[PDB]
Amino acid sequence: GNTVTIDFMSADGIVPGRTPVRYQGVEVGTVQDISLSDDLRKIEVKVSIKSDMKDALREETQFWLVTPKASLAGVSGLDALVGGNYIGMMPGKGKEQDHFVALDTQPKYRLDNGDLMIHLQAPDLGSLNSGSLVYFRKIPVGKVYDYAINPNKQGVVIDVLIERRFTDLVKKGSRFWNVSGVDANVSISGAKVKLESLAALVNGAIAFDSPEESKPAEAEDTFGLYEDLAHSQRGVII
Amino acid sequence: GNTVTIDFMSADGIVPGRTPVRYQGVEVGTVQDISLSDDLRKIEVKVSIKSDMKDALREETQFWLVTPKASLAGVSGLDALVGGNYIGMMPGKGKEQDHFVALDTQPKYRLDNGDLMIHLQAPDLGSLNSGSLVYFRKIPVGKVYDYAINPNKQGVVIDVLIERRFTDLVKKGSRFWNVSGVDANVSISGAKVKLESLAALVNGAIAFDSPEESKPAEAEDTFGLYEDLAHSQRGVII
Repeated sequence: GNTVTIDFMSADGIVPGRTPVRYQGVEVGTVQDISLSDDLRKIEVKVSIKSDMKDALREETQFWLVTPKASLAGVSGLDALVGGNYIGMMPGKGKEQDHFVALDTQPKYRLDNGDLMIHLQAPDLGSLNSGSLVYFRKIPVGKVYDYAINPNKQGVVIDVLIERRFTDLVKKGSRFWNVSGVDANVSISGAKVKLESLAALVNGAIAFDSPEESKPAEAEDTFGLYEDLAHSQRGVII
Repeated sequence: GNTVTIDFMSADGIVPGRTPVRYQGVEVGTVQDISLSDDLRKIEVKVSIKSDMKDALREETQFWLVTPKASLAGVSGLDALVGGNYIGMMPGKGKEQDHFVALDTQPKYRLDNGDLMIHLQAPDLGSLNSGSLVYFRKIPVGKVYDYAINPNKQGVVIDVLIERRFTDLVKKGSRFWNVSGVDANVSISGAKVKLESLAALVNGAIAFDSPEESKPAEAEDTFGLYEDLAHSQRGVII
């Protein structure tokens, strides 16, 4: 039980009843009070944090509000059936600190649990949301972690998170393609519309290939994200 | 704990149990009583507001009822799963005041959080609701704040709210277009119906472009809202 003041932009989904401070999915703190400061729409939020984290609480502790994913219940308007909000934290070396400014978005993935963190470069985001799923042989072996525009305004950098035991799958010569939405073709002498993937419709997905003989890729290696399976066919440009 | 009387038109969704006064998303007050005044269907609502806001409570304090967004659950009829109502406030210089007349709609966005507040001119509203989403490279970088008919009866002015870090994207030579609803084409020698955007179907959306070399637009600069991506193609009129 302590008093930690964090300044937010907008007070949406933050209740003094149940709004936890989930450090790595662990309920550490609990929001106690929400007060307002009139300058620049400043929102002073008082939070009671446990004792061992309070000794770990230092100046380079990044707070950010966490909002639920873009879901079918979020677009339908069922605000009582989606869930609730929380805030996340990442402490650093810093100094002793009580007054904190919250961050606008999620920080970069820094911890090393064995998982692989590679970047994909697409001309636009497509149907991919944060939390969309990554397939190999239609088996979920990871998920899209974040997305951000590169300093040139042309592209979008989408960085994914392959699971630890599946890092062997990713090679230097892998090609990643986009499988999201439904494509229905009306063809001559029969129009075969087959529905293969149901989870990719609502949220979006990325599949990938693993070549035979190549070194396993690592350490934020970039990849082009092709828009379709037919665009990711190997071959020789003529 | 105080007594503040506000006059409303219709008493829908206002319960003495839980109806807060959300100033900038902060639960400041709580509705205590709903009584009726017979002239012109006047509804006197007694509200208990906290002490510091009561010292901030002055004559130029605009009150308005807040109703949930036009959603799929709002059109389906699930009145128990959408949510609840509240009222919002904006205090001004004014004078000491107890008796307030509520406002019919949301006031104009006056505060400066760094966000950008620009106007769009469309011949009709289209599928856009208040709270529909604004995309750049299919990344949500803002939302539609309000919509209102301009003094000439021809057009609708839709003013949107670009986020603070994405203000660099908007230029003077930007073109905004409408991506809302589904368009399904049946074409010769194959009919490729591809479903790209799921969130735009229920609520509506506006995408935009950023040109290469132009000054960044600011300070409520107007823009034409094209109805489709093909209508917002650059080129030379012949």
